[PDB]
Order: sequence, then C-alpha cells, then structure tokens
Amino acid sequence: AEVTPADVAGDTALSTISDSAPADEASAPRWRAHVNAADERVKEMWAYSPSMDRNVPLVVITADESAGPRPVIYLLNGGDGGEGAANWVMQTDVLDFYLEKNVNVVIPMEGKFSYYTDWVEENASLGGKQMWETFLVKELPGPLEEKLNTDGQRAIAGMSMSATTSLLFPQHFPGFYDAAASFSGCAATSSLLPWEYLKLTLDRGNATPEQMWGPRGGEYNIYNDALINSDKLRGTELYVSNASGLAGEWESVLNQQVQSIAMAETVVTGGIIEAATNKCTHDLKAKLDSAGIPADWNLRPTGTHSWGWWQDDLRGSWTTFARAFEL
Ligand SMILES: OC[C@H]1O[C@H](O[C@H]2O[C@H](CO)[C@@H](O)[C@H](O)[C@H]2O)[C@H](O)[C@@H](O)[C@@H]1O
Ligand SMILES: *[C@@H](O)[C@H](CCCCC)[C@H](O)CCCCC
Ligand SMILES: [Cl-]
Ligand SMILES: [Cl-]
Ligand SMILES: [Cl-]
Ligand SMILES: [Cl-]
Repeated sequence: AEVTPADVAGDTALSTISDSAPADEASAPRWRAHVNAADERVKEMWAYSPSMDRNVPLVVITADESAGPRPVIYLLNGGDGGEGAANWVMQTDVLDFYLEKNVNVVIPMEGKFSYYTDWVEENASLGGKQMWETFLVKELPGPLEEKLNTDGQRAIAGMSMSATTSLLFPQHFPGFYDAAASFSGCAATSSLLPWEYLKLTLDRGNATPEQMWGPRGGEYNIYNDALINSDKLRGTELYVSNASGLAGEWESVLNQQVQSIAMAETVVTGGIIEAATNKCTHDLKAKLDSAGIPADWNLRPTGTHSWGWWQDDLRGSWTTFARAFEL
C-alpha cells in the first residue's frame, strides 16, 4: 500500500509488542494449545494498547524467509473476538492454510462484541474503554509490521460483526489497505433493520449500540455505516461473501423431543440471520455496481454450518489477496 502506518497513526502513542503473555495472566487461553501444536512460524504475541490500557493477545502466522518481506493480513474474529471457542483458530484450519501461502496473518484474540470500533462510552462488561479502531489502525501496524518485516502491503478481513469493520476501515483510511474481505455481514448500520442487527451482537456483551456509536442516524453512526459510505471503497481490492447456514457462529462443524425442538430453532434463527445478511449484501452489491466499483462476490447457498463457509472464505478471499499483493 502507498499509505504507511505513520501516515494514518499521526499523533497516536504506538503499541509495544511483547513475545510473552503478561505475568499476571491467571489461566491459559483456550487457543494457546492450538498455537503450541502448530508450526514454529505460528507465534503468540501481545500488544499493549495505550488508549485502552490493555494487553491484547495476537495469534500470528509468520511468513518464511524464502522470499524476504511478505504482506500482512489482519484477520478479525466475529462476536466471539477470540475470547471463547467460536473463532478462526478453534473452528477452522486457518493456521495450516496460511502457513503454506507464505504470508503474515495477524489474528487479534480479544475484542468480543465490540465491532472492533472506537466506542463513544465505556462498558465494564467488555473491559472498559474500547478503542479498537485506534488500536488496529494506528497503534498496532507500525511496530508490528516492523517486527514482522512486512513488505509494506496489507489487507483487512472480518466475519459476521467484523465483516462491517473490514468495510469501514478502508473507507475511514483510504489507501491504507490493499484489499478488504467482508465475510457474511451487514455493511449498513444506521438504517432501521441494520441498527437492530447491532443489538443481536451487543446484547450478548451487556451493551447497546448507543454506547458504541451514539444515537441512531447521528453523525458518528453514519460515519460507521459502510453502505452509505460504500463509494469510499474505490481503489481497494474487495471480496464480499455469504456464510448462509442453519447452525451459525455459535456452532462448531438428550430426548428426541428436545433434540428436534432445538434443531427447529437453529433452522429458524439461521434462516433469519441468512435473510438479514442476504439483503445487506444485495444492497451493497447494487450500490457498488451502480458506482462502478468491482469486488469478488462469493454469494453462496444455505449450507449446513456457517463455519464451513467461513473456512471456505479463507480460500475464496485468497484470489483477491494474491491479486492485490501481486503474489
Ligand atoms: O431483529 C431485531 C431484534 O433483534 C434482537 O431480538 C431478537 O432476538 C432475540 C434473541 O434470539 C429474541 O429474544 C427476540 O424476540 C428477537 O426479537 C434484539 O434483541 C431486538 O432489540 C431487535 O429488535
Ligand atoms: C454474523 O454473521 C451475525 C451478525 C450479522 C449481521 C446480519 C444479521 C451473528 O452470527 C448473528 C447474531 C448471533 C449472536 C452473536
Ligand atoms: Cl517479551
Ligand atoms: Cl491486561
Ligand atoms: Cl485447501
Ligand atoms: Cl459499565
């Protein structure tokens, strides 16, 4: 990319990267065993965020030295944030897949129910002050890309809640990202229905969308509406997809009365989630097509599980990334 970390960081106090977890860590994260069993190129790093006063864990797939400096992909988890079991590391072969591609991949393992944005208000249930856009865009790239010896190219990818984030970041900082991948989300956030979809994610973290982006339709909410500001994506290589499934983000790939009742619910909820995302994606495509902004589209049918589609999204988005990075 032509825009450097220092170009977007400006005044911002930068992150400090450590190769070891804080000594005050009480218990080992669930994902640590997965890192420890993967190739030596998969590393656990920790980035201190000055704005949040938080140590953020990162699962990093490092490139080999056979071709020198390589690009970096910032891959975001959904609502889980990497703080539970419903994430890239624990539900997909993300580590093995990218190891073979020879590319740097950085997966933050904190940020549950945050939309990876800068929140207007604090929320103790989510760690207090949330400044994930400042962290991911301004605090982290400079020191981390230096440590990884990247070639100066970068991409942002997100799924579900962070499939809004991966469209907002390149719009907020045009030219910073070479590519952006949005894996099954809703670009719109200020319209009636899209605002209510923010509540599905935020209710799980004891939060409201007003704490995050202020009043619906307000200045900051519109700034964070990726459908309204879709034209600002021009210049970025894009990959937009669908992870339509019955068993969603919560599900990994007793009596027959309760086994059939619970199964009836996933078909219904997965169906409402699929329908909601399908329209959001259709509106974005119509808006980008009308503006002459090209994207790689992976609109898929209803699958058995959403995580099966999300693992397939790592493959699908590789065509966008290989093209944007000239690999
Ligand atoms: O779709 C908009 C509404 O989404 C949430 O509520 C729905 O989902 C809950 C959990 O499955 C149900 O209990 C509830 O009946 C649904 O309406 C959100 O909590 C609402 O505020 C939104 O209007
Ligand atoms: C992620 O696809 C999804 C929210 C997408 C926005 C369109 C509805 C999430 O799984 C659904 C809510 C489950 C609780 C986190
Ligand atoms: Cl250290
Ligand atoms: Cl901490
Ligand atoms: Cl494969
Ligand atoms: Cl609070």
